[PDB]
Amino acid sequence: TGLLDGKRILVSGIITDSSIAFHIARVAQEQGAQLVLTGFDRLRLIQRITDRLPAKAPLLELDVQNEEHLASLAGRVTEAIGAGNKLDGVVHSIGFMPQTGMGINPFFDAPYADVSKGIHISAYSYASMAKALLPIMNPGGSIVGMDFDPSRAMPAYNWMTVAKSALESVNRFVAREAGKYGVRSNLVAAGPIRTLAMSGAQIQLLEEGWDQRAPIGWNMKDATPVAKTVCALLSDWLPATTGDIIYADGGAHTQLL
Amino acid sequence: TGLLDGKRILVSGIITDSSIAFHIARVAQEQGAQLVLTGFDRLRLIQRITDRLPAKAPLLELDVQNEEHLASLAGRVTEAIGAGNKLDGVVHSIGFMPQTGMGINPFFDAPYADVSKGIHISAYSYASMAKALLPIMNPGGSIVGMDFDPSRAMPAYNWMTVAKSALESVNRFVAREAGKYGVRSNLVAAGPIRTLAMSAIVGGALGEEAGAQIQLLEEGWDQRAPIGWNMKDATPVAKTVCALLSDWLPATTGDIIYADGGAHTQLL
Amino acid sequence: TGLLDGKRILVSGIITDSSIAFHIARVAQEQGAQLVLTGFDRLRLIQRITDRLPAKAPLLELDVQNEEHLASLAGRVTEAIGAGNKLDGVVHSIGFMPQTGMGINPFFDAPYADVSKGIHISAYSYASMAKALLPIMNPGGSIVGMDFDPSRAMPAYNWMTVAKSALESVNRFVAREAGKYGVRSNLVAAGPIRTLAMSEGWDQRAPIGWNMKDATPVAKTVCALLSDWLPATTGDIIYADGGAHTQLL
Amino acid sequence: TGLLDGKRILVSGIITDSSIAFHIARVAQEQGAQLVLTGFDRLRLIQRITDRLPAKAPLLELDVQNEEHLASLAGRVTEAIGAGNKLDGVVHSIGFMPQTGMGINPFFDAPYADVSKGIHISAYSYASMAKALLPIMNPGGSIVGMDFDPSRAMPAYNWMTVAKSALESVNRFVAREAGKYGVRSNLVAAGPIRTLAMSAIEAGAQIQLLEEGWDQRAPIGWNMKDATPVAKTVCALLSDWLPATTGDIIYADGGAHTQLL
Ligand SMILES: NC(=O)c1ccc[n+]([C@@H]2O[C@H](COP(=O)([O-])OP(=O)(O)OC[C@H]3O[C@@H](n4cnc5c(N)ncnc54)[C@H](O)[C@@H]3O)[C@@H](O)[C@H]2O)c1
Ligand SMILES: NC(=O)c1ccc[n+]([C@@H]2O[C@H](COP(=O)([O-])OP(=O)(O)OC[C@H]3O[C@@H](n4cnc5c(N)ncnc54)[C@H](O)[C@@H]3O)[C@@H](O)[C@H]2O)c1
Ligand SMILES: NC(=O)c1ccc[n+]([C@@H]2O[C@H](COP(=O)([O-])OP(=O)(O)OC[C@H]3O[C@@H](n4cnc5c(N)ncnc54)[C@H](O)[C@@H]3O)[C@@H](O)[C@H]2O)c1
Ligand SMILES: NC(=O)c1ccc[n+]([C@@H]2O[C@H](COP(=O)([O-])OP(=O)(O)OC[C@H]3O[C@@H](n4cnc5c(N)ncnc54)[C@H](O)[C@@H]3O)[C@@H](O)[C@H]2O)c1
Ligand SMILES: Oc1cc(Cc2ccccc2)ccc1Oc1ccc(Cl)cc1Cl
Ligand SMILES: Oc1cc(Cc2ccccc2)ccc1Oc1ccc(Cl)cc1Cl
Ligand SMILES: Oc1cc(Cc2ccccc2)ccc1Oc1ccc(Cl)cc1Cl
Ligand SMILES: Oc1cc(Cc2ccccc2)ccc1Oc1ccc(Cl)cc1Cl
Repeated sequence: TGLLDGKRILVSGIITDSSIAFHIARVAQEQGAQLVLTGFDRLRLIQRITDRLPAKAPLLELDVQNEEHLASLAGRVTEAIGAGNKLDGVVHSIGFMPQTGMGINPFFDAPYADVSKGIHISAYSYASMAKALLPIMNPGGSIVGMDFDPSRAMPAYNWMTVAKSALESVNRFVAREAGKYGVRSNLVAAGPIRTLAMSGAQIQLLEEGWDQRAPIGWNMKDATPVAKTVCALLSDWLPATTGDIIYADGGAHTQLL
Repeated sequence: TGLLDGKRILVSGIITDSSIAFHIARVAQEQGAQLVLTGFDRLRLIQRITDRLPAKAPLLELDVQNEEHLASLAGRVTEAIGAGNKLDGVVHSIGFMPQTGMGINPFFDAPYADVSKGIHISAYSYASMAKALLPIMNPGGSIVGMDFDPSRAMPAYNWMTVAKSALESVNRFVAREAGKYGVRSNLVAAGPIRTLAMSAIVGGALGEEAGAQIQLLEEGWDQRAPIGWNMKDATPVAKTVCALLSDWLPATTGDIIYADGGAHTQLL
Repeated sequence: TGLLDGKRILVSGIITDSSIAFHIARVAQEQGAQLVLTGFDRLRLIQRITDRLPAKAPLLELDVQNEEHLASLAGRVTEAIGAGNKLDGVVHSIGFMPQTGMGINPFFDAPYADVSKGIHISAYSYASMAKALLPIMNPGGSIVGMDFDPSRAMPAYNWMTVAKSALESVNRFVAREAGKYGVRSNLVAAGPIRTLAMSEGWDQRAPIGWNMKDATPVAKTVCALLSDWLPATTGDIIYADGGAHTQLL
Repeated sequence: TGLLDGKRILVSGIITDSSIAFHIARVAQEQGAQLVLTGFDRLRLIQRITDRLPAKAPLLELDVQNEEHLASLAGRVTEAIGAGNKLDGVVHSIGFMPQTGMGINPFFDAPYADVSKGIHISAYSYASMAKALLPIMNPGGSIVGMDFDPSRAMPAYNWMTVAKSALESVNRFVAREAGKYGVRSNLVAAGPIRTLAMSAIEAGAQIQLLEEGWDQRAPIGWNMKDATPVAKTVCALLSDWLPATTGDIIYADGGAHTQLL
């Protein structure tokens, strides 16, 4: 069996065992993929977190704002997977916005320097990651990013909403590039998942609306249905979708109430 | 293995071996599913087409406009799959619109009697298949219909575009009903496929504009599609459909998956 | 001054003085438009209602399901407005769904005859009115229908939601036909208005608030679209809902 | 009247007489509006240009990346219009992307410094103009910004497409802030118009085919040489005739975005 049997897949964004990335990595492994992980800040500790996966996997450092990590990244990856092998899969699960662009902070009070850093990490970095990895990607491959539906405004999400609108744009253009390698590019738009990144009456009402609107419910504490949706895109069962967004959100975005 | 291993699935809409429904059925059978097939009008002929599938599947008659067939459907289905068994999957791959409502024929000249029948078969029937069959679906099941992106108008497709807009709306409401059974409901928005459904409309426009426009409309897909589109090849859409029938999209209902090469995400 | 100064405008859909169409007509007449009105079933009663408007307007019978009514409409309208005169504007503010397709009746329990009737009246008729009327419209003219955002499923609205999705599709093909005459076609997606038809936290989502008792903001939007001030928008939807549709909460 | 009779409206973005801001301001003055104009770099020649408007109007300098222009903006406006007088309208008609993110330059080779610059100016400044000007806006006012439908990717527009997507998100959050003041915020997504910014973005031949393409898809047709249907739409949203719409987008594109072909 194995939905992802034989596939070599890069997975960024594990920071804890609650990380959406951690769960994509797990399910991908249960499904036959061989993975290469990347980690941003506390490599020593991410290494421990990743020790908890069903199988071992190289772990490389990637600070998505660091030019040098980006230039060296294709090279380091081939070393890890064995020269003469390419990636079949890439998962961008990275995101950041300064606190001032975030929750209770006045929307107008977030300075551009702060807005720019968050756009850098959350939006521009999807393109730079694709730039780095596409030369080492096989035909029939799949790049997947993580998205939270920015098509309407809402409390707290603030300038991250903006960064996700930009990310959706970037996705459409990356797909144009990836098409040349016979590679798909897509976003999974997830419901709220109880994560290190997630984290008063505003937020609660906002997050309660998923389970309510979703004809099949939504569980903020279960990352697996979103993980499976990501693998679905990494697999050969969505061969004809690109520059697109799959909604893994219990159907919530299709229901007014 | 078997993406659809052990799953029992109803596939409607086979009329020729080049039907999207034919190719959904076959990929499904290749992936371990056991099928029930429904066919509309020329059953003797359809059985001959369905004989060409790699595995046995029983073939029931279903005129979507016939209240008795829909009434009898659930029972006839359970007869075929054995009592105490239920479907995990249902494929609606059916569509009709009179000549009047399509192609070279002026948009304003389609009488409502014709549009009505088009929308009956093409949009309403989605809800009525769900009504008939949800009673015999397992939790975690999946209903899947076929769409052609109606978000923008376009030459020739005319009143079928109006049908598909309605379908998309029915799909969101069907998702609400189905959610109570642990069942998903989604559509696949396929790019254009060399099926036989567009044929007479194509033949009629041969000399005129929108014979040309249809060709240009059609050929724009591969142009926009950042990974290309190939109208002779139905298997990328059959796969996407199976993907939705499987357990690998457990969090999506009321929704539309575009199997179109990325075409709808690009302006050119 | 007078946004609609000199325009000649057909308004359908008045049944009471709470009707969106009544308010569209009042505002339009306040802005210098001269109107032709159409009424469905209760014409003596409707004349009673339309006497309450600032000015006079011929009142013509139109059952949108009656085909001989459609065939005669344009001739009847040209007698109303006089020889050599044309319509600058058409307002379609008609809708209907059997109770079977709505509210509390289980979605699945609506017979197709009921659904098909609601669709004929609420969506196809936008096309047949456009058909009947475009040959007597001026270039620069404007056809406007009423919408309620069916992009997402919702309680109660049920099969009207479907009829509206249909309507949105028809508008876009109506726009292709209308452009052949230099005419625009659009829809106004309104927030809920306490109307005959009939009609909680819309005011919530709306950044500028929403008053279900106030038809005027929507009537005004319809008028902006009949005017020369949106000369480059067609096959489109303008949202007169206080911005509600652009906010998750 | 005078669609805009007696209204005080600020218009940014005039650089030449083929500018979309130039036509908005001209139409606005034709409709009875009293204006205050802002200009970016070439202020002396912006003054020559605005001398070509139907009525004279105060010109202020505003570089949207200059925090002190923004801090003083309100004061200089009130002083331009007289104390105790507030604005009814704000028009954001400004954008920039460095060439690296902007045509045949590969999409992947745009340095984030260049992209961040274009986003600052094309998207972020919409919010920063609202923050500065809302404290001097009357209830019932309108803020309007300029858009180009970025819902689908396309050749040439590149990272500017990404900026517009962000703008659209920004617009909906400004609507939230503006609402508290009784003020609307909305974008006009226009079809292509031949402005300094269009050139650029060979040259002549791609334009003729864009002119042709857009015109065909548009049910009411499209003339890239004529800004006045777009200026009118902006005046419509500045007027009292669109009182129930914010956080939104009005397409003045001849309907082209509604048609596949
Ligand atoms: N959790 C949710 O409800 C939610 C919903 C939809 C989408 N998303 C998106 O999913 C993705 C993963 O977030 P999460 O919810 O798993 O939170 P998380 O805390 O688990 O992950 C955030 C990750 O981003 C990484 N990161 C930050 N800066 C980086 C940089 N400079 N270079 C490389 N990596 C960097 C961090 O290391 C961390 O692994 C994000 O893109 C997020 O916006 C989250
Ligand atoms: N072919 C394409 O390019 C394409 C693209 C997008 C979507 N679609 C959709 O795919 C679906 C299948 O179409 P296709 O292209 O395979 O054409 P097709 O001719 O193979 O299928 C149409 C099917 O609908 C059936 N049908 C008609 N009336 C019926 C009724 N009264 N009761 C039961 N069945 C009835 C026909 O018997 C036929 O099998 C349709 O919904 C169509 O709109 C097709
Ligand atoms: N009021 C709201 O909250 C709301 C919101 C969005 C859209 N709309 C739409 O606006 C339009 C007007 O509805 P309303 O709210 O003014 O209520 P209304 O009851 O005043 O309007 C409905 C009109 O449709 C007419 N009609 C029904 N069948 C007809 C037929 N066969 N031929 C000709 N006319 C026929 C009725 O006579 C009536 O005048 C409808 O399209 C409705 O869907 C209403
Ligand atoms: N021309 C078109 O086809 C088209 C189509 C849709 C939308 N738009 C949008 O319309 C707006 C106006 O563009 P245009 O086409 O009229 O071109 P334009 O060149 O005439 O005007 C663009 C303006 O942006 C200004 N600008 C750049 N950086 C600035 C800054 N730091 N501070 C203040 N102003 C700055 C320039 O001075 C110029 O006045 C832009 O936002 C553009 O994206 C243009
Ligand atoms: O993008 C996200 C979206 C959610 C869902 C959510 C949104 C708003 C209210 C409630 C829940 C949860 C986490 C998300 O990721 C991040 C958020 C902030 C930062 Cl700094 C970094 C990341 Cl990675
Ligand atoms: O829904 C469809 C969509 C297409 C794609 C296409 C559209 C227009 C031009 C070229 C190709 C092709 C066929 C489709 O099905 C039908 C069409 C008509 C009838 Cl009567 C019945 C069916 Cl099933
Ligand atoms: O389209 C409409 C929309 C509303 C606003 C509303 C929507 C949903 C929940 C609550 C209120 C109100 C009335 C509407 O028109 C009709 C509805 C039914 C019938 Cl039979 C006829 C018409 Cl004309
Ligand atoms: O936003 C725009 C959109 C267009 C329409 C267009 C798109 C693509 C091909 C042809 C025309 C034209 C000009 C636009 O403004 C700018 C573009 C670039 C720069 Cl640096 C600055 C501005 Cl202000």
